[PDB]
Amino acid sequence: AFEEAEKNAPAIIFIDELDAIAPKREKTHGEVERRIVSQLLTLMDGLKQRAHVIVMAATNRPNSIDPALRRFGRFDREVDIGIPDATGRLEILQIHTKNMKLADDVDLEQVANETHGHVGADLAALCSEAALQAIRKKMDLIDLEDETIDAEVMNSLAVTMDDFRWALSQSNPSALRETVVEVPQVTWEDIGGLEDVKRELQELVQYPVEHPDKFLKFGMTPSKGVLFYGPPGCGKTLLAKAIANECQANFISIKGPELLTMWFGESEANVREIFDKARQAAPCVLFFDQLDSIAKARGGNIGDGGGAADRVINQILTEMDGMSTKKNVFIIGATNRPDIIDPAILRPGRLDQLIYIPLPDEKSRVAILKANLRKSPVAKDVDLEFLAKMTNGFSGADLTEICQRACKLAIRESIESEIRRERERQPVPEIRRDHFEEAMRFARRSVSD
Amino acid sequence: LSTAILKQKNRPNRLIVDEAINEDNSVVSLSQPKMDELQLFRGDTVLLKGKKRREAVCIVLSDDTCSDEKIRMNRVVRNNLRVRLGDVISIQPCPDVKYGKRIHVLPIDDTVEGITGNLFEVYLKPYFLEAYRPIRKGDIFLVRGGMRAVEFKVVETDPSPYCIVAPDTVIHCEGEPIKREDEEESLNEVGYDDIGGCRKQLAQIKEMVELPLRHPALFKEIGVKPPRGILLYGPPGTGKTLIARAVANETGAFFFLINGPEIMSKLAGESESNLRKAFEEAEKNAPAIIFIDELDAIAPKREKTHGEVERRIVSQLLTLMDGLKQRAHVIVMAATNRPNSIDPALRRFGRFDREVDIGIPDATGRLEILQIHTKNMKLADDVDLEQVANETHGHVGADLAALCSEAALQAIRKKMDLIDLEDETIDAEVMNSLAVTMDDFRWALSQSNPSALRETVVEVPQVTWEDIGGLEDVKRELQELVQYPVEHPDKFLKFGMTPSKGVLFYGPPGCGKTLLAKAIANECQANFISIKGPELLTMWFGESEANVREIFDKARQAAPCVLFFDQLDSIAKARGGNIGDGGGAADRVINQILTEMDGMSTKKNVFIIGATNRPDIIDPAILRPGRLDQLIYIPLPDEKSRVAILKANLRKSPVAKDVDLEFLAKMTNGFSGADLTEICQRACKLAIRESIESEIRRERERQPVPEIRRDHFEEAMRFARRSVSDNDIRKYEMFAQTLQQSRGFGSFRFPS
Amino acid sequence: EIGVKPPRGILLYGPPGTGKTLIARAVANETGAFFFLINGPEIMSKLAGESESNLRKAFEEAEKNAPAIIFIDELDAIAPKREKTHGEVERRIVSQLLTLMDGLKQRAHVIVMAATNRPNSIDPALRRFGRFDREVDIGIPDATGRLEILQIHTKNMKLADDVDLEQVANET
Amino acid sequence: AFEEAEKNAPAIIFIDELDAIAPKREKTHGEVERRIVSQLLTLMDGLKQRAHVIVMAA
Ligand SMILES: Nc1ncnc2c1ncn2[C@@H]1O[C@H](COP(=O)(O)OP(=O)(O)OP(=O)(O)O)[C@@H](O)[C@H]1O
Ligand SMILES: Nc1ncnc2c1ncn2[C@@H]1O[C@H](COP(=O)(O)OP(=O)(O)OP(=O)(O)O)[C@@H](O)[C@H]1O
Ligand SMILES: Nc1ncnc2c1ncn2[C@@H]1O[C@H](COP(=O)(O)OP(=O)(O)OP(=O)(O)O)[C@@H](O)[C@H]1O
Ligand SMILES: Nc1ncnc2c1ncn2[C@@H]1O[C@H](COP(=O)(O)OP(=O)(O)O)[C@@H](O)[C@H]1O
Ligand SMILES: [Mg+2]
Ligand SMILES: [Mg+2]
Ligand SMILES: [Mg+2]
Repeated sequence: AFEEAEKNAPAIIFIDELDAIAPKREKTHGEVERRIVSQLLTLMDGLKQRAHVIVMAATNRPNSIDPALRRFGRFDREVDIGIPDATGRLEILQIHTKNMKLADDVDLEQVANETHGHVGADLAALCSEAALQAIRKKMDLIDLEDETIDAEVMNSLAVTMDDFRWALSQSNPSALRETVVEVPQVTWEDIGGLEDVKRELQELVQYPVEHPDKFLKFGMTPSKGVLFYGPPGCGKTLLAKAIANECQANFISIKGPELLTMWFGESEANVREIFDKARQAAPCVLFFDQLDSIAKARGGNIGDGGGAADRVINQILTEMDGMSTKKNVFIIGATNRPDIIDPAILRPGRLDQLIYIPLPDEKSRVAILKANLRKSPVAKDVDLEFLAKMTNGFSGADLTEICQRACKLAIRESIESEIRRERERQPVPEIRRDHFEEAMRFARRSVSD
Repeated sequence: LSTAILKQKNRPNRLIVDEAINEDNSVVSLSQPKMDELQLFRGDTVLLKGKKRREAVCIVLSDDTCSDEKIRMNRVVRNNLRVRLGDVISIQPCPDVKYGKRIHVLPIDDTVEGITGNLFEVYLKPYFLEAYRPIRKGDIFLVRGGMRAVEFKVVETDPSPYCIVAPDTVIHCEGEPIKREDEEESLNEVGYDDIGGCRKQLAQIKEMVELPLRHPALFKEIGVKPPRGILLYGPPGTGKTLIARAVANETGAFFFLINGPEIMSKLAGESESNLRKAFEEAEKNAPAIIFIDELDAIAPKREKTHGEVERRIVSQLLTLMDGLKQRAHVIVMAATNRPNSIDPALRRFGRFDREVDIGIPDATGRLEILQIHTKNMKLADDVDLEQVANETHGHVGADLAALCSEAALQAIRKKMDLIDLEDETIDAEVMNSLAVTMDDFRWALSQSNPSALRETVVEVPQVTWEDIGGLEDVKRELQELVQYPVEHPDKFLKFGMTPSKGVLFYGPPGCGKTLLAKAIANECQANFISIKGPELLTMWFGESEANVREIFDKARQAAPCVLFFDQLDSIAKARGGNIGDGGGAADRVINQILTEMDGMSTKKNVFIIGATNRPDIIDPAILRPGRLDQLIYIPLPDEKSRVAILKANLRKSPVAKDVDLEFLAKMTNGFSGADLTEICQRACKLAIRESIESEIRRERERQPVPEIRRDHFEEAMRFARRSVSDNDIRKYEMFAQTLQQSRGFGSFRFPS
Repeated sequence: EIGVKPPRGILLYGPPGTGKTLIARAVANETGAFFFLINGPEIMSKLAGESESNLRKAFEEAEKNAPAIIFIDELDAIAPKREKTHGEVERRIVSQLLTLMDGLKQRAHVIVMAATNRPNSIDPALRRFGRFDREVDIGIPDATGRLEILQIHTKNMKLADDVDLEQVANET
Repeated sequence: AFEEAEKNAPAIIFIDELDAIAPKREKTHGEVERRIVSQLLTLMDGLKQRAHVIVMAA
């Protein structure tokens, strides 16, 4: 290959998937692979003397390459093809939409702004999905078992902004296909109370991404971490669900102990990969449910899993300190017992913002009851204000249990009624006071003094 | 719009298959108005489209009895088109058909036997004399005559593929007879109609696979290229390979099948060479479809792979699917159980740009699967497939196929007595009487169990609701806990509230917490997983939380599923209480459960039930509503419950009528359920000892006790003891006292 | 006539010495079909792709001589769970077994048998319908079963009239 | 080893440190050890073929 390049000069050699034939020689068990790496080093050394030959290489694992291949004279120049910003996304969309016939309705600027973590392959997939949605819209007129398509259908075929909106709804970056989870649809209106907490959350995410330069002008850096601590059932996870749906950023949700692995070095690699995954999709929200599982006080016991429990938290601190400035990764940790959280996790520069989600007061409990019953048919005589004052120490989940218990009693009454109606052959339009009254007697308080 | 590609269309060509009273193999019958709408003259040559890319040519006939929207066609043409009664076919006139110069035909081997005379002269010559019968390549037809009827298959047509068998055409039956097994296998091919419960997934796959091939001008007009990579993932047995076979059988494109491990080779660079050769052969025959079954076998993460050969294979696949030289009209499909094990670079636009989740079907989906699997099966009139679909809850298509096979085998077992295995042949009357009844399906349901659940299966001792005495409110709540969300999901949507799926049992030992769990495993119509406390814990740094993650994922696939944690206080204790718990492994298990019961994921019909002797040590987060929101206290039985417990234990036992169970409950005050059972078991032992002594005495003279009497119960009562002390009761009552005192307000009443 | 395809996968599980291998040998002897015996560790090799090639060779030998019966003894060692196994070769062996037993090309006339002591150690995808649909539990015999086992093992031995095998069966 | 012993029949197969070579499959986590144990079980089952060789272990 190198000789053919030298014979026809000037020449370009493109080695695609370089890491396939350029692993680290120390890590390589095979003899042929090591001989190939050494041959590549020799070929590059002779290439420096060779006339007008350029070697280009592409790889998505630059760290896997042998370090000697990245010295001076061998691949000395490295170009980072990163994730595009809004204007780059607009350019990619314009490139991929030039051959596609679009209606005047479509606005590529909105689509460019709404795809936060896309790399360009994701944008091409979005365009293809929008065109396929248009074809689906015409699939009512034209069916698959047809000999030909009418020319009127061909002329009427076009891609509108609605198809692009559908594609955006289905759109997700390919980086985050491993981390995607099915999150319930939770609007900010589903959360009752916590009005000040909602305002703090929206400003802590929107301001750093929307207006970076003002922080530079005022000589201050935005906080990159928020800790949710409070009694169980008061809405720490529910706030994360609302952010995942309503906040205009990518979301990565992490179950606490899912990162840890029995194999040596795998637990720290998973932490390193998950932070790198969020950085590729910035602005991204990295959420740790039950943070005390991974972020626990070091030195709790000698009999650790080979010390791996203490290494993972060290890797987390290393990852948080590495990321800063233009990278926009908000790390949100929800902890149920914040006292067992390791203090280094809460120090300035790492999750320094601490938000307390308390037991709802009387006014909040009215909002919680209204939010749970917003979609539910309830009798007007039911006084939710009265329930709030009698449910003195009830949490958000305690109040939701009351509503669910009242629903079940209403369901129970209707079922015995439909059984009775079938019997006389051979009701319960809404939840009433008595259903709430009987449900209130089973009600308990879960958070104690 | 998602399933629009599936939706059928009513057209002048589109009519329904119906039987032919007298039409023979080479003609079809149509109503006169339908022919007039199509403007076809009687006797004209027509081309009939069939499923799995099959075609047949016939002579159209006008009959009054034929339905306007139907074709009267016999069994032969139906077997030619691989259709059945009630199926939709399209009819199109054959343009520029010409008489065949020469036609080559090969009869079936099972038919040619027993016929000493020449096949051609006896059958083909009169069948094709002055008839001008049209034939197509690969068609099979029946000619009556001789000792045995002989079926002929037209291997070759000249001119291909439409030709008319005129008397001048030379017909020769020389050659290898066609195997019966080959014809049977060709008839029993998987199509898109053999997949049920995956309607949206089938629509997607058809959009990527069939739509670009059928109407390439559409994508050319709209100026985009369709997706070229499909990844099918799901739990085992959901039908990914079945969809692959259906796509292979029903596509006009060239299909290349790659199995995962078969790529590997001992020689260096030969596995990459195999991948390159497969892709090059696919490109040579474009348009083409490549299926890589078990993709996770040869496509792991390169960052996590130790072997160099595996990483080089993944890199070769990456280059072939999206490299400097782009694919030319090649579709690449793959099926995997674990999509997350696939290399991330393989999951993006240009390489498997669409991921299709073949998930667990719902009740209607599994009803569709049962209808698919029972079409060839002979069923009685009492068989109700809707009921069977309702009983199966976490079953996938493989499980339903297993259920149907078990039902048929049970029918064969019922007819085992009449037949003899040593006998060479079975009686014809037994063959005719053979039919699967609803009883066989009920027995198969009894033996049925979802395949995902075969590790987590335990032998329950078959406890009925009537085996438990007292606890009437708890029985009613537990029955409504599972029945309401699964049998009445419409009621919950009407009130717009999520069902409660958590129950905790706590109380003194021996009062019925495990007995209630046994009853649920038998009586409730849902899947059941029984977990001992410390069985999930493992020495390794990750398995302890991984086992918790796996068991909840297993319950989500089998929903509605009841997840019973016996001795919950072992698994879920207070976090941070004790140091030296395997380096915090015990606390991490608790944190894992917290996310599984309530976290950043949608809720399924998984009902977590826990029984604990010590609820004071259980983590408060575990008891939070949304995780075991209903705490049910199971106390020591009162006097009314104690007669019920005594009656339940002695229900199947012969007891003298003079024994007064009312007095036994009056005397015992602090006895638990296990204490009352111990009194009855002691009475049996004394009765057994008495009977043994009677027969031993009866034997000595050579060289009784028909029922348990009062003197047995009186002697058994002097050894009786009260297992739960008054000190222990106060601890359980205190927990109940605190919960009741927590709410306050006494009895809640609305004003006015 | 009943219109179903008979099951073609059998898994025998039980404590060691229960008689799984003996039952396999008896089935081999008295069935009158091609019998191919596979032992778990024997298929496996160090060279890449050799274990899978051995599996294909065995299954295609059975396919050539259809109807055929394949017995895989000690299935637990050959096929551990792929999620819990770190090595690539074991995972590819399990995947090859899955593909051979149930794939896009079905096997019509071949029945596959397997024996293991720990059924839960098997990869779950093997235990579904179509690969190992029925799991037969060879368990510890009762008094009459061990009586007839004693009669089987005592048919060649010279026994005096003093010997009573029912008592011996009751003692064990 | 078993093949050479059977060729040199009659012979005695002696396996020093049997415990290291063949531990409990459930107890051991390493795949290779249970692999060796299963192979050893198969070899012993096949040994009783009138090969006149007796296997012994320390
Ligand atoms: N302010 C609120 N408004 C509406 N619903 C609420 C509110 N607070 C709690 N809930 C409801 O109660 C439950 C709270 O569960 P959530 O996951 O939010 O708890 P958490 O505060 O994160 O606690 P945990 O430590 O137990 O995980 C949910 O069912 C939620 O719908
Ligand atoms: N949706 C379905 N409709 C009809 N039959 C189905 C369906 N799903 C599964 N089956 C049947 O159950 C079996 C499924 O086997 P198949 O090879 O398709 O499974 P799979 O999902 O590819 O499994 P694995 O992940 O182990 O490879 C076949 O017998 C098939 O006929
Ligand atoms: N309500 C009851 N009706 C009938 N039998 C009962 C009842 N409660 C307990 N028993 C008897 O108690 C014995 C087993 O009790 P069970 O296993 O249900 O106790 P448990 O509450 O789970 O206690 P433990 O804390 O000891 O596990 C059986 O003999 C059963 O018949
Ligand atoms: N059910 C049985 N009936 C008669 N003999 C048996 C039975 N089970 C085991 N054996 C005896 O055990 C020996 C074979 O055991 P084997 O089946 O190889 O054990 P495993 O099932 O662990 O492979 C034979 O010599 C046979 O005599
Ligand atoms: Mg939470
Ligand atoms: Mg498959
Ligand atoms: Mg118990």
